[PDB]
Amino acid sequence: TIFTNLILFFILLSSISLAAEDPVQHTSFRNHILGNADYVFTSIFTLEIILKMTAYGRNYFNILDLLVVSVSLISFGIQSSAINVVKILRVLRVLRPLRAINRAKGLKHVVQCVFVAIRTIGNIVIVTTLLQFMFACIGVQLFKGKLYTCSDSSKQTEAECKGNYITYKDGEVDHPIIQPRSWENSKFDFDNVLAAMMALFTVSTFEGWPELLYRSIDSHTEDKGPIYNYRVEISIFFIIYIIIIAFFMMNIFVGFVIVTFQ
Amino acid sequence: KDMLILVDVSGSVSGLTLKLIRTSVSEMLETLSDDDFVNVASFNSNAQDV
Amino acid sequence: RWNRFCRRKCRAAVKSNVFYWLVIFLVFLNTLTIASEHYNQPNWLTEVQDTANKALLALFTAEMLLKMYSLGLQAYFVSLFNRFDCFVVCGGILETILVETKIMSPLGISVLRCVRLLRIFKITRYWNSLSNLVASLLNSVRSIASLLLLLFLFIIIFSLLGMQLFGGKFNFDEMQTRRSTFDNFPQSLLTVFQILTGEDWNSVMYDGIMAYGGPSFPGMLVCIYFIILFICGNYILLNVFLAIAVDNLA
Amino acid sequence: ISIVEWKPFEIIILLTIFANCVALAIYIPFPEDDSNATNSNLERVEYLFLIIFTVEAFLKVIAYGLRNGWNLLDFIIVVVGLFSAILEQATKDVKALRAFRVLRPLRLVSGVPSLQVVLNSIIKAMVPLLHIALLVLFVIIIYAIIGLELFMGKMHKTCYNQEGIADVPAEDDPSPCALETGHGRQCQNGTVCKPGWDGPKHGITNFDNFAFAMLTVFQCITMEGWTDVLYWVNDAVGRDWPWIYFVTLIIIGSFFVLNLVLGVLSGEFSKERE
Amino acid sequence: SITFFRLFRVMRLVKLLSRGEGIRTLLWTFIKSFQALPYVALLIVMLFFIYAVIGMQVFGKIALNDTTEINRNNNFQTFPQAVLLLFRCATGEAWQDIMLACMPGKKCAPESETPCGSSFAVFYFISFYMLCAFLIINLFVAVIMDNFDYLTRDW
Amino acid sequence: RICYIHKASLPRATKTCVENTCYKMFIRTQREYISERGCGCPTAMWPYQTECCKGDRCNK
Ligand SMILES: CC(C)CCC[C@@H](C)[C@H]1CC[C@H]2[C@@H]3CC=C4C[C@@H](O)CC[C@]4(C)[C@H]3CC[C@]12C
Ligand SMILES: CC(C)CCC[C@@H](C)[C@H]1CC[C@H]2[C@@H]3CC=C4C[C@@H](O)CC[C@]4(C)[C@H]3CC[C@]12C
Ligand SMILES: *[C@@H]1O[C@H](CO)[C@@H](O)[C@H](O)[C@H]1NC(C)=O
Ligand SMILES: [Ca+2]
Ligand SMILES: [Ca+2]
Repeated sequence: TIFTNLILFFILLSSISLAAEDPVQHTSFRNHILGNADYVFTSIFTLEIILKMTAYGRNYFNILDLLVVSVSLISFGIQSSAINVVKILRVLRVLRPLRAINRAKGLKHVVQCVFVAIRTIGNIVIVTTLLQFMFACIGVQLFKGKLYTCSDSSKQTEAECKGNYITYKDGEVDHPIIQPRSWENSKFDFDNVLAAMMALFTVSTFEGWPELLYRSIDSHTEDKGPIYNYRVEISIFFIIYIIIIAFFMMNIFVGFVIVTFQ
Repeated sequence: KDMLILVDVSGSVSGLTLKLIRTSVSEMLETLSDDDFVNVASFNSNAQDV
Repeated sequence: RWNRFCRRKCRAAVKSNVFYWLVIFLVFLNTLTIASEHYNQPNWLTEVQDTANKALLALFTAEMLLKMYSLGLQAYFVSLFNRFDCFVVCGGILETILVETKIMSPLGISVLRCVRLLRIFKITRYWNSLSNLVASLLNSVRSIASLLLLLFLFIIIFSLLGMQLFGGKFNFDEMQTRRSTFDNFPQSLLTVFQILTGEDWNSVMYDGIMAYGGPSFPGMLVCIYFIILFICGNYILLNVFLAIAVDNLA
Repeated sequence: ISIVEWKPFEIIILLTIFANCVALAIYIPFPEDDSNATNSNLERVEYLFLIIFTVEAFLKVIAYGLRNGWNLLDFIIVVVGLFSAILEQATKDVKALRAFRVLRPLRLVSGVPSLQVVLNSIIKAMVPLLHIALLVLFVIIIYAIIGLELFMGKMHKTCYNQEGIADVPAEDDPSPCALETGHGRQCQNGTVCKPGWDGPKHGITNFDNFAFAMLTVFQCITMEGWTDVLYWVNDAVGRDWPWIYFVTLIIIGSFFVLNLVLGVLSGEFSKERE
Repeated sequence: SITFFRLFRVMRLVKLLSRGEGIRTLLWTFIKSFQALPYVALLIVMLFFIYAVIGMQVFGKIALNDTTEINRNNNFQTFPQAVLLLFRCATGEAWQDIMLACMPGKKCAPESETPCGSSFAVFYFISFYMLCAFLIINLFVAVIMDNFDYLTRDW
Repeated sequence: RICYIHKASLPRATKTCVENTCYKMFIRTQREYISERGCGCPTAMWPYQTECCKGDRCNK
């Protein structure tokens, strides 16, 4: 297993080389020590294929090896349009660690276990995303364009919410400051199915959902401003969604995994 | 005119409502010339003059 | 007395493969029709997605009867999933009373018909565990309802106590009008539900402490309410939503 | 009189407690002693709703001789109710004694058999989760003490807009600073900053006593706002070693704690199923 | 120096914690179960590594503006800080806000030579959340079922 | 008459139009940077918002 060591060292050290780079800077010494670092690695990584290719004439992880070495083989050149293609193969250097998954036993075992878990829980995942689509469709016909608001609370129309208005710092009448008037939509709206698919995901993640609840509660009419506590019975939509998706279909996922592993 | 301003100083107007009440009354007394008479009262289950 | 052309083309035409596989196509058409809508729609889309509604509802209402006198009434009504489509079509032909004054708008019942898209799922691997899934979740429905009712009572009690402690006390001179209050019963219930799910549970605690005086010995003792609420609510949430899942799924 | 304790009395009393619950639901609180007519009628109704319970409790004692449990709870809520009514009528304390009206629905729920059974199951499942409640109590102590040693009062400075003391003028989020020779968030452009500041969040979140740091650790364990505390202890002490606290507390006290709870619960569920 | 050395007494406290048969049994069994499977942690480690590098190269060039959800503490401008940001998203603090702050059109650092940002934010911050949740749940269930024999024993 | 329409929001290339309403598609929070001007009054996907005008090059 000497050669396997001879690598499991080099590939991981190359990974840590590609990790401790300089994000914000394009010209530096860290990205020049590590800019010309990958010439010992790239040739020895390619030489492994050359030593092993002639022993055969193709299995699966060898394709990954070919791709991860061709990433360097191509990104060395390319030239021409140096605003793209190099900018995606720069990201595509995140496949060096995945080369170690084949040359280290047990890693294949755990990866295959996770993929068979995918195979077992695909049904629950599909059911959850179907219910996501369903609830998005119901919510579209419930909050379609009603979640608009103006910076000035005294205007309730996009035509009226224009020009400037006076804002007072910390509710002090003696410090007026002019602000413009802007018809701003909510951060997580319900205008179309896709937008609701993200709003409901953020609700199911239990992050920022009170703001959505207390913004949708104030919605009364399309293309109009909000009214304080216009409808409080609309909280039942969010309550039922949290109970059915954020609780039932997640704990069912966990219970499926637990009972399957048991 | 003969304005007489009644200010609700019950318990429920405590907080933001009192701040806007105390400002709005301050800005309607400024729409009065010297030909007009005005007084300010308040009720909290008992009428009085502030 | 003369069904020599009725029953032969009743059972052997609603279960004759193509009938199914085309009912699935029409279900996909309906879900496309209801899904393909947004805010500020074009005129043509508004016209077509309004015309096709009854154009599909009439066919599906006919399909009701075509499958009805094929399997009779007993075999039609025994199936639980048959009654789901029964209610869907009933609501579809019923919504033309409240269509007068919107209320339910184009009621999201046309969605709930995509449970009949699991017909395609029917032939998929381990669909005879999804039927078993709902089967168990409906067979143990009495215990499920008892657990849910106990959790709801816990929430109600901690909401009544919440509005008794912090009722009309989140009124400081600060400009904003924070809506995580304990003023009414709906608002107290929403606040308790928000604290129970963990989201911003430390932002209502600060309001409660600042309302009951401030950081001090007697003032900073009301955090016990929020701490007990969080601990007990999470524990009961686990004991309900994981016991139900584990028991029914096993 | 131990012959009217049959069904009619039981259902009647359950209806009374349910009506009391709905009465409490309507009651609605008002800021600083205000009240509408509904609150002036519910306080009248919650005198019949007290006389009914007093009459019920008067017959049982001279009929059954208080140790039944829920009977004891009913007795406590009843005696507190009479004491509250007497005090309210003789004083024209309200906060203290209107709280037992939430203990009242507990006595309600302890009338239905298949809710008492569910509660018994829940309490029986709670018993194994006591070692994993002791270890969660002996982590919010070990880390609270460590926080006491490391961040005792180090977060009390803030930018002050040098030109006068004024009042903490620095954005709409007063955040700690440093003295340059320190290692925190310098106010940089002018705005020299000095001590004498309540705290990061009105003084409720800080490592000062064994109480304000036995709550700051709890918040960082429930993972709801641990980054906000990490940043406050970061730009007040430096950015070199404040993470070995706030990540070793969540990979030891919020995952290896949520792991044991799930394991024990799953085990108990499996055992009960078998 | 001095601050480090004041700390040891909490270890005597944790020994006092260790006192008790049930605590010792539970904790020793769970630690031996965790050590029994070291190849399940090198999936979460790999995931954190890959997404830290990807986010560092794609979304991390923006200026550290204290008014947004990218500042001197929350940024992609170094590998440890990127790992901290991914950890914060994994615990689910403000991941939607960071996703919004990674939306395209943000002014980037003047030291780097408003076109900075990307629309990859939605896919990254959704896929990372889902995959991290799955891997953590897999680790939890693996360590639970390795000790299931002890968990259900009927003492 | 003239407002620049393009698919890639960065280059901001110019395209002809016929509608008498020039719009402005910006993000819901970072509104200073204008992603896409143009003609007509289209529908904004997420995360985006649209303001529509009365004349050509009214958006500014
Ligand atoms: C939540 C229930 C089930 C159990 C916990 C009881 C809680 C609600 C009790 C126990 C201790 C109590 C506090 C004890 C002392 C004071 C100081 C006083 O000046 C105002 C009331 C206040 C702040 C009390 C509020 C209510 C309180 C926090
Ligand atoms: C909710 C369950 C546990 C029953 C209710 C118990 C709690 C909420 C009740 C019972 C005793 C009550 C306390 C008794 C006396 C006073 C003194 C008064 O000056 C302030 C309120 C305070 C401090 C009360 C706060 C609320 C209290 C702690
Ligand atoms: C960046 O910071 C400057 C100075 O604090 C501020 O004026 C500007 O609005 C900020 N921009 C963004 C996009 O946060
Ligand atoms: Ca009033
Ligand atoms: Ca949160």
